[PDB]
Amino acid sequence: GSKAVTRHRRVMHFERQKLMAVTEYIPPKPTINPRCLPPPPTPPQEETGLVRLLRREIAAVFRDNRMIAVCQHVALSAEDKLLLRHQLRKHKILMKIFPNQVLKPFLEESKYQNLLPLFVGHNLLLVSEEPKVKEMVRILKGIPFLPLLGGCIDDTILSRQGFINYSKL
Amino acid sequence: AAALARLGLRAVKQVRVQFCPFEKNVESTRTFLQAVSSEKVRCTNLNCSVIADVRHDGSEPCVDVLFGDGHRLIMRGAHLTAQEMLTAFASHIQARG
Amino acid sequence: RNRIPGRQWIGKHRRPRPVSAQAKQNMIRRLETEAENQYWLSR
Amino acid sequence: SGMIRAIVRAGQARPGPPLGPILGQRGVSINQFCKEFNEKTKDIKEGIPLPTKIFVKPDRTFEIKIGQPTVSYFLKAAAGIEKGARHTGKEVAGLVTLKHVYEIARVKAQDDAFALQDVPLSSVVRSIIGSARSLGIRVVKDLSSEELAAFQKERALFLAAQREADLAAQAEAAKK
Amino acid sequence: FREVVEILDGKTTIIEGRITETPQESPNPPNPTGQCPICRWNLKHKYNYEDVLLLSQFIRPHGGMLPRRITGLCQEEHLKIEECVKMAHRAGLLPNHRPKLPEGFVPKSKPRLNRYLTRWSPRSVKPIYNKGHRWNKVRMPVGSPLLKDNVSYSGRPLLLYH
Amino acid sequence: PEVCTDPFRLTTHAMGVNIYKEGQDVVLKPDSEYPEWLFEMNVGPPKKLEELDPETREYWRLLRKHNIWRHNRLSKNRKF
Amino acid sequence: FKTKGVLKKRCRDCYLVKRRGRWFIYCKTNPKHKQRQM
Amino acid sequence: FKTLLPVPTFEDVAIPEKPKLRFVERVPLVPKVRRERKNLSDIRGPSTEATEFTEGRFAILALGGGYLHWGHFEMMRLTINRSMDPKNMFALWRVPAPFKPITRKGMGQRMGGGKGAIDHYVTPVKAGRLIVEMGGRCEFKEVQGFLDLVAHKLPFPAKAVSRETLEKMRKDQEERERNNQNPWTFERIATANMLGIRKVLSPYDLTHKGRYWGKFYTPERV
Amino acid sequence: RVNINAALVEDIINLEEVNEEMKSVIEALKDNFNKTLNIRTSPGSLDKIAVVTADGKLALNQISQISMKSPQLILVNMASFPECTAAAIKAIRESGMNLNPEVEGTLIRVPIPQVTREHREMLVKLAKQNTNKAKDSLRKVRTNSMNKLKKSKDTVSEDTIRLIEKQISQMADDTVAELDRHLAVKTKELL
RNA sequence: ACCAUAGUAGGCCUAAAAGCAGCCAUCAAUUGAGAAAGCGUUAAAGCUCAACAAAUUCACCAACAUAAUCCCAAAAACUAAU
Ligand SMILES: [Mg+2]
Ligand SMILES: [Mg+2]
Ligand SMILES: [Mg+2]
Ligand SMILES: [Mg+2]
Ligand SMILES: [Mg+2]
Ligand SMILES: [Mg+2]
Ligand SMILES: [Mg+2]
Ligand SMILES: [Zn+2]
Ligand SMILES: [Zn+2]
Repeated sequence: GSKAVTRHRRVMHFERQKLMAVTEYIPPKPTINPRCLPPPPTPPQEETGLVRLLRREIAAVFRDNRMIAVCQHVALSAEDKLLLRHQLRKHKILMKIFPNQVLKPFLEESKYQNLLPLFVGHNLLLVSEEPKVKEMVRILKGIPFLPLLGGCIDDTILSRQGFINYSKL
Repeated sequence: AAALARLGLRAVKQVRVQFCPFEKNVESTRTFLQAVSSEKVRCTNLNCSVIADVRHDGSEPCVDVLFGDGHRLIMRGAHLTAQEMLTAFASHIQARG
Repeated sequence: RNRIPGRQWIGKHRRPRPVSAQAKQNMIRRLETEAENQYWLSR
Repeated sequence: SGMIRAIVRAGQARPGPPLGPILGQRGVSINQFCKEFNEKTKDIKEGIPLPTKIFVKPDRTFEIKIGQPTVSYFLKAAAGIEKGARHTGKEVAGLVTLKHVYEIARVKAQDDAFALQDVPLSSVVRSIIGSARSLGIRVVKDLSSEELAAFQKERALFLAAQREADLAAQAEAAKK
Repeated sequence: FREVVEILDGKTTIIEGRITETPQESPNPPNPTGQCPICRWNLKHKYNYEDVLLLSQFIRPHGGMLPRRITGLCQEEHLKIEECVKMAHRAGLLPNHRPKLPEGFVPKSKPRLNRYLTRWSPRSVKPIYNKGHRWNKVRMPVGSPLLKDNVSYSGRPLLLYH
Repeated sequence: PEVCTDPFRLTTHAMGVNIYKEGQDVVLKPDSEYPEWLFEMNVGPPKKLEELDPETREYWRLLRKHNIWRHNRLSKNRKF
Repeated sequence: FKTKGVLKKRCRDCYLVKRRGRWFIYCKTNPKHKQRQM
Repeated sequence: FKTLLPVPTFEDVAIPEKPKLRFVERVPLVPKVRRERKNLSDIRGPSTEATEFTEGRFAILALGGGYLHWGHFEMMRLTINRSMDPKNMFALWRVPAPFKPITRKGMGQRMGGGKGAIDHYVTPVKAGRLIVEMGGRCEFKEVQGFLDLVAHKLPFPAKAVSRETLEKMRKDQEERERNNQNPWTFERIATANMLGIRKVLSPYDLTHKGRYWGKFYTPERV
Repeated sequence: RVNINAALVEDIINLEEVNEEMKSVIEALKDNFNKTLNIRTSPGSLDKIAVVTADGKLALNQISQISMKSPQLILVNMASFPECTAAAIKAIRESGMNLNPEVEGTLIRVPIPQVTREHREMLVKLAKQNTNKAKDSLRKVRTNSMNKLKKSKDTVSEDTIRLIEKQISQMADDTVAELDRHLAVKTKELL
């Protein structure tokens, strides 16, 4: 004869075990699994202040400045990147980086949809007012493995050879 | 970048990647170019010369690596994965070098 | 090798004899019969 | 070999700690570095401590780049208080105006740190104001006429606070 | 399908990718509304280790598994099909999906024991020397538990441990 | 090693920024010379999350700083 | 090797692998981190 | 590229003085001179007191019954104090000090001769009762992380829950009870005395509904 | 180990008192025989020399500044408590061995001779004799407790008396085991 | 996978406290990085995290040895079972 409460789990009577087994919980099982079922309609995303600011900045960049060069961003050292920034600001041309997730839709909606293959990997936008490509070509020639992908000079989409020809012009 | 940095790239002379950015199959080529142009690879050895040739009508991305075993590894990468190109390049340079 | 301490169905450590599907079905049938009985004993 | 950051007083150049072990581990002769420092800082005699970067090459040769002096010492000299507040935010260490912050920013714009960046002087002013916030020195927008009375009251307040702190430190030392 | 070809010509290595033609899906699925391939072809709760024609559709030529992000199956069916492929490989099905080793096929070993519905690996299960008594018995697992939801025409539950 | 100031010099100019040999202290130029960006900026109370405009980059910078603070607080139980 | 009932990584380079029907925390940088699930 | 999400901010919550757990005596200041019978009903059955949050946001919820003594109290106090930041967190108890005496035979080991001698005191705890309640300017993740050790070291099974977690688990239990498929349930059968099951059941089973057996509570028994 | 509650009797024997007596004896023996025989020529560090100050005993390193002039020369200095110089000199002169110092003012030169006398065997024998005397004292205490029990053996059951005797015997065995362990540790330290 | 630059050694005590025995502030530069969430130095230095740029399968807890003469019916995952 054991007490009402024990430590050995107090193995129950056979009738009580049968009662527990019969009264065991049975979850509701739907006829068709809803995971792979035609999904519910789209819960549309809401535009945030960050993406709105990115769109506004990209629009301002594409409106104000003239030279918009697209280059392949190369993972270089911080000191070299800052030195390149200083050398570019000596000629007064700046650089920017924008995420592809917001850059691609704006580019395909705008008139610069021809630059989509240029923005697959790492990207860098060289922004210059009153373009002077000679100094940019000279400063890019100093680094061998940093290639100019293309860009637009006053609504004129050009490749690397086009940029070289324009600088020589 | 870490795999190339830890493999000892001191035994390479020239690496050139010739590609056309306006094509539809240059993602892997540009990924390989960025991986081989990482700062760790640059600081591993300064005697190597890295060249990025940009074309418009070439339409055939390729990578040529000349190293001091008198060896020229040419990879015409138009459909290969960037990771596959990286691992094949690493396996070849470690085996011969 | 494996011994059951004490008597088989008395001690603190009893036989782990489980419940069977036949017993479950029998209990369900008896429950249904008693539910019908208690329904007929309502009005 | 590497790079070492050293904050050294303008008029002080000693072949000892903490400058001793750092150069001794690198193997660079301390006397040559001291002579170079004296030659490069003998054109300055106000004793303003400055940070510098020593680039030790593998061949035991060193290069020196001297930047602008310390912002904390700049703020201390501008405010007239020898040491900053122990508990920032709870007590006031000093009082300056926008003129001192602008002057410090325009004289520090030539340092090796902010020379590479091309931001205007506004960012440097913001950095100086943040450093003053950390130091505990209060800045005011316009108190040119009241700065004399503000100084004459804050000097008395600060000397009273210093006396109280000295008494508390003496009591703590006696109790310990 | 993409194939990597390596050419050696005078200390020169050429690595090229070649694209070959691949078979496509049948035009008429019974349930076009289903997102999942098996769930739309109505093979859910139908396949087993015996059904080799379905398991062989997506497996590497060396017997390897295929990524779900490429296949498109739901997670449960992906796990079930992985289990079925492992069971078939251990049982001896898919004879042509083994790597070709010219050096290792000459030294023959002991004949392969016939097996099926094997759950664990043959080289990882130690023999049960005790085997347990009637009340406490170490039952021998047969088949994968992920296949307990298959249709049972007889209606008897599948004995996963015997 | 140097010496500080005390008289009207502190209010009338800065006597610790003069860096070279000659004691040529710079004078305090009139208020008209200093542009507006010196006076428009806040000094004492730092901007809070609710004070800033959500359509401004400073708000998102502060939000990133708060995210880093939250991550640091959560990662205080590192067993590695 | 240390036989344990519960395995946990003692550093970021420990990897868990199922071998011989058991679980093994293997570490290369620190060989003392070899753990075997019993 | 990933979006930026706002972080929770805690300013209304104020840290009270002495946020650390207070010390607890091994024995009450007034010892129980009279030896009392060890009633097991103080452990058996669900808890009716200290089952809800009063001022904190996180709690240690006990899923079973047992006895807590000075060793467990000291372990919990030391662990929480050493793993808790007093500047941003505060903690409080929810169970009283050990007051129920436990007697050991001692002199002579043969059965009989009278009651034994009082050895130590314990605090009876039922399933579903909070043990330690914490709050402050902290997130639940670290609190759960450093309270899981205390929950494991407690004799009865325990979890580090919050207000949201407790509400979610209660609603899940209610939903499971609501949508249970089989028409036969322990509560219904016990109430209806079907099959004469009252002969093998217990009078307290009518209230336990099969979810409680001795000191053990099964949350998935509906 | 049969241990009674030690609270159900409380009147015919005080196990708490017996344990207190045993622990006091153990501690006194330990401290005395250690500090007496821990000399081993060089008693660890000579910084622990008891010098009288304010009618109390403090170590040399406590009331002194002790340095090492030479590996065999201890240099004491009287700066912390420069008022017991004579007492410190006397204590150094007679500290276990013949450590005669030189009174060079505040400085004190202490040569370290000997460390070759091989008197450790005699010290071990003395420690064994002291341990035996302590065992005899413990046996006397146990006999006093047994005599108290016998005096109480009037109405109290001899079953309870036997239980208490077993408890006292267990405590005595534990204490003598502790004494033997201390003797072994001291023997190892000496040799 | 992907990388890590700036005021600055933020201010006090300590021989030293440079993100790291301790206390108080926790600002501000680059689109993009916390007076620093883990290792490490006597103090540094240095190695990792989260921040941008590159993608975006799923990813919260849950696994635990043993006795003595010799293991213990054999076996079976689908022909229709209230
Ligand atoms: Mg009974
Ligand atoms: Mg029997
Ligand atoms: Mg039994
Ligand atoms: Mg437990
Ligand atoms: Mg910034
Ligand atoms: Mg990171
Ligand atoms: Mg063992
Ligand atoms: Zn599916
Ligand atoms: Zn490890």
